[PDB]
Amino acid sequence: GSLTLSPNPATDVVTLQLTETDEVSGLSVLSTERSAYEIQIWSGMRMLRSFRTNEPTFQIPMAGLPAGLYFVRVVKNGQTYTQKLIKK
Ligand SMILES: [Cl-]
Repeated sequence: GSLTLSPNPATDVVTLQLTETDEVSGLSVLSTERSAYEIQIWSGMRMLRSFRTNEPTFQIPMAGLPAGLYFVRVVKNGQTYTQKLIKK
């Protein structure tokens, strides 16, 4: 499993992509499994907002959040992926 956030740095909308790494080719697949997951937006060791979706591609609204250092965390089937995200 892989997490990609675009663009970098974050504007009002961050596109999150959760692709499956194909076990044969090693290429990134946009899977039709569409399993539910949770996206958490963290800053200063506080979970500020969360979103729940089945879409591997999701636009995160960062509206209302000030400029600074954030962490985006995906919780999917027990597995977590966390990435530093700078909001300008
Ligand atoms: Cl944090």
